Amino acid sequence: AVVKCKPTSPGRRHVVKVVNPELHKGKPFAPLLEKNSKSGGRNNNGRITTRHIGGGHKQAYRIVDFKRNKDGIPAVVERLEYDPNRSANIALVLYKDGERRYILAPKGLKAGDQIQSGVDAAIKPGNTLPMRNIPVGSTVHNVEMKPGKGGQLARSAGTYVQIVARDGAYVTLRLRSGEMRKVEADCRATLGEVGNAEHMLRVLGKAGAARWRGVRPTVRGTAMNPVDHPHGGGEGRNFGKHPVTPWGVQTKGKKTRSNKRTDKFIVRRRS
Amino acid sequence: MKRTFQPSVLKRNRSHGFRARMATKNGRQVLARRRAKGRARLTVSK
Amino acid sequence: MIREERLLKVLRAPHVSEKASTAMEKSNTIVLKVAKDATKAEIKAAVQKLFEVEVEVVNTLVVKGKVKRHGQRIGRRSDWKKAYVTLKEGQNLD
RNA sequence: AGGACCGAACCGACUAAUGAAAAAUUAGCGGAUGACUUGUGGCUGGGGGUGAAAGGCCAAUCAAACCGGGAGAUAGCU
RNA sequence: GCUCGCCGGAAGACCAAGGGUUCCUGUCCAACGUUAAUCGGGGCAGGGUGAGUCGACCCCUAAGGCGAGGCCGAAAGGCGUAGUCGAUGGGAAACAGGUUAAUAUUCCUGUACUUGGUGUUACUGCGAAGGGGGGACGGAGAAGGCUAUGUUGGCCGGGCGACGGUUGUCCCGGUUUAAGCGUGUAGGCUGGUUUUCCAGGCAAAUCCGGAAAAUCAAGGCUGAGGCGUGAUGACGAGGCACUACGGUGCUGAAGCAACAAAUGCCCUGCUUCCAGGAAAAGCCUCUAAGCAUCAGGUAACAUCAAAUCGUACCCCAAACCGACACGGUGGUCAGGUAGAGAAUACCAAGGCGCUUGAGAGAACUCGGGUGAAGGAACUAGGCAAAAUGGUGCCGUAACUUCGGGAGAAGGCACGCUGAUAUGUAGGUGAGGUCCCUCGCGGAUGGAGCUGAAAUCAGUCGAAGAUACCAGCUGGCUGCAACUGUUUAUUAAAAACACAGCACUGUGCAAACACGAAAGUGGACGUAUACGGUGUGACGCCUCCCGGUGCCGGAAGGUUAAUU
Repeated sequence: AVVKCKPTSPGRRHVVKVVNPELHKGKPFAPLLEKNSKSGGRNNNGRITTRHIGGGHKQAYRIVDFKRNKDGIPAVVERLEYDPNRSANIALVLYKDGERRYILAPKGLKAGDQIQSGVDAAIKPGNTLPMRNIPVGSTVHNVEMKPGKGGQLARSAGTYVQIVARDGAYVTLRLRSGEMRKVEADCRATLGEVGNAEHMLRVLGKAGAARWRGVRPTVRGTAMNPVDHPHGGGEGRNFGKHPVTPWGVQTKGKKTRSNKRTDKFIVRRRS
Repeated sequence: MKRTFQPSVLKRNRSHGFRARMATKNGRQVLARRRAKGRARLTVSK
Repeated sequence: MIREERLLKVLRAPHVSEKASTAMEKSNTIVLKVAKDATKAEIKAAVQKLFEVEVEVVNTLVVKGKVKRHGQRIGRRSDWKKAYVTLKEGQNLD
C-alpha cells in the first residue's frame, strides 16, 4: 500500500512509501545472484555517454528468467522478493524437479500459487504459453518479439499487453505505449499483468532519495554558458532559441525513429 | 596547504616508470630521445 | 648439496666490532661478511666445511652502503651481507 | 524514524582585525548519519575531459593545459 | 644538578606513506645553524638493522590494465575472447620476561604453535580444468553479558615529620604476570537421525536440491569472558656489594578483594528499515575420466623444512609535501580530579621552554584589562565590542502544511554543614541454608561495596550554573520552499541543485552519446522504462498558429545526379 509519511522533518513531509508486507524479509536466493558493478554512465572509452548516472546503492543482480522454458514441469511460488534492479517484483519459484528460478511476479501471484509454462499449460495468471495458444483479447506480459529469445515487452512494474488479433503466423499486440505491433505467433508470453502496479504512486520526497537510486542532478542548458550548451548565455534569463539537445538537435517534438528494418512490424505508431 | 606533489612510489612507477615507457610506442620514442641526449637517468626508475 | 667451489666463494671475511666480539664471547655466535648472493643454508654449509664446526643456525642481514663525499664528488659504498652464525654449544673457533 | 536538534573530532570558510604563509592568523562562524567525510588503487586528455554551471577545475598556469617542433611566424608599431 | 614554566585526545607513545643513515659512538667548528657554540639532523672516521609465526614475496580475486587467436582500422593502432596481471579486500602459525651505545613478537630465557614434505606402521576408494557447500559481506537502533582500565579497601614494605598538630579513621610506594593447552559458560543460530524415490545442479555423483516415509526431542554448529593450568617460574617496592659515577653483580615482601566501567570483545550476533547491501581462492564435500590390490587418501610416530627481501631513524615533523631547521599529512594507543563528554580547566606517564640576547619603560602600532555621566548620539551599516550562556521545575502568542512555531517570551531554585537515612532510593552481590538432569547450575539469603535525587534545619559570602565552559531576545518585511552546491586564491547569494510538475522523443539491434570502425554505455533495463527540454515543495491557479520552429499532408508549381 501507499503510505504518506508524517512531516516530522522537511524532506520527509512529501514522502510517500509503497509498502508491500508480502515481500520476503530476508536475504535473497544466493545461487541466482551475481555481481553487477556500476558504470557511472561511462563506456569502454571511459567517457560519460549518458549523463545523470552515478553512485547509488550497491546492488546485486538477481538472475531473472525471462525465457521461461521449463515446459511441462509445474512450479510453485515460494515467495515474492524485492529486486533492486527493476520496478517490478520478482517471485522465487520451485519446480517439481527441484530447480528454482526467479520470475517476474504477476499481479495476482502469491506464495503457494502454481504456475506452468508450455503449450499445454493452463490459461491462468503466471502461466506462459505461445501466443498462438493464447486467446485473443487476453492481457499478457513478458512478451517475446523473437521466438526463443526471451520476454522483452511489458516487464515494468504494472505493464501488460493486449493481444488484439491473430492473423496467420503473426499476432498484433497493443503495446503499453499505444503502438500496435505485429509479432510472430510462436513467440512466448506470460498471462496477466506484471505485479507492482502501485509503483508509480511512490514519491521520492527529497533530493537524497534520487541520489540513492544512482541519479546525479540535472543542470538546465539555459543555466550554462554558450560554450557548453546551445541554450547557454544571456544576461539574466534569456532563451531566444528553439529547444534542442546539448548536441543541437530539436527536443520538443522532432521525431527520431530511423529504423527502416522494422518499419514493417509497426502496425500503428503511438499517439 | 596541500601542495600539488603528494609522492607515492608505486604510482610514480606505473605512471612514468621504465616498463610503462616500454609498453607503448610514444614512450619508447621518449626513451630513445633521452638516450640520444645522453641522460644519465633514463627513467624515473630508481 | 652445495659445490665446494661455491662454498669457498661464499665467505668473504670475519667481522670485527664490539657487538661481534660480544656475540662471540657470550652467545657463541660468529659474525661474518658473506657474498650478497649467499643464502643461509649455503653459508652454513661453508661454515661447517671450511671452519670445521657444527652450526645451529644462521641469521643474515643486508647492510646498505653509506653515501660518502670524496672532496666535491659524491659516491656510495657497496652493500654487503652480514651473517650471525650461531655455533653448537662447546664449539670453540680459532 | 530523521538529507531532525545542540555540540567536540572531521569537513568547510560568513564577519573581524592582523608575510611565519605565492591565501595564512587569531577571535568568533556553518555542517557535523549524510545529496557526509576520508585512505589506497583505478578511469576520463586539450576544441578534449570533468563540471549540483562559476567559463569553474584539469600539477601555484585555463574563453582552450604543459613540453618540443613549423620558427628567426608576422609586427605599416615601440 | 635544583627551582620555575608549557603540552598532556598532545607539543606524549607506536605505525603506514614519504624520506633514505638523519640512528649510536668518537672527533672537529672553516662553511651550514637567522647570534655565540665546547653543541648539532653540520664536517670526518667507526659502528649499528639478526624472523618458519611481523610485513613483503606467495595463493585468491575487485575497479581496472595487458591480451594468443579474433573483429575492426590508410599506417601507427582501437576493442576484445581464452587467459594473465592488478589491494585498498579474502587466505597457516608466538607469547611473556631479559638484554645493546645503537635491533628486537627477529638476539637470549622460558613456555608454544603452523604446514609442508620424506619415512613409518595401521588401514583402505583415491582421483578435476567439473557439481555442491562455505567463504560472503548494508544502514540504523537496542540492550544484556564481558574485559581493557580505574577507584577504594585489605595486604606488604617504608615513614613519625625544617612551622602549631601528626602511633592514627595518619603519610609514601608497591600489590604485575602472556600466548598456548584444558574447560565450552553469558548468550546466538538451527529440529535431528535413518530409509525410499526423483524431468534439477552442461556428464556422473553416496554431495546439494526436491518429494515421500519412519522415529527421537535433544542434535549439532557458534561463542566473549571467567576458572584451571602456563607459573616451586618470571617481574617485583626498594635493600645490599663494587664503582671508569655511565652503571654492573647479588637479593627480593606482599602480589588479594570489592565496586565502577568503555566508543573495545560476544556481535560477520539480535531487532528493524529500504536505498536491498563484492569477488575468487584457501577450507569442506561429491563424483568423472582414470587406476585397480599399485598409487593416492587419514592414523599416529619419527625426522627434515620454512628460502628470499624489509627490519636503523623521523613520521602532525627541523628528517615527508611546502625553495628555508617555514601551513598540509591516513591509521593505532586514550591515566587522574571535576564534567554529559575524545569539550574545558588543572595534573600523570612522557615530552618540551619554540637557536639572538641585555636594558629601557617616549610617541605610535598590535593583542588584552578597567572605566564617572550618558547608552547607538557612532557609522553606509551597532562593524567591532558588550551582553546572553548550565541542570531541574513552572510557563510560553500570532500563524501553521497540525509536525511545528518553541530553548518562543518570561520567571524561580542552585554553595557548604547537619538531619531525614552513624549512606536513603536504587545498583551490585559473599558466606550461610535448600535443590540438583552435577556445573562456569538453579533457588533462597542478605554481609560487605557503591550510591544519586529530594525535603527540612542551620551556615558564610557582595556574589553558590561562582573559574574554564556556556543561546542574545522580540516585531514587520523582500527573495529562495526546505537539507544541500558554487567562482581553489576579492562574489556563498536571490545564483546551481532539489523533490514535484509539464512537454517531447524513444517498441528494443530503442532513442541518444563516445567511437573512420569494431564495439561500448543506455541496460544484463523494455514505455509504471530510458533520453531531451523547460518549470521548480505545498496551496489556488495557469486570448493569439500571422511570424520562426516542429508535426501531418501531398493535388499542383519548381527542382539534382542520371538520360
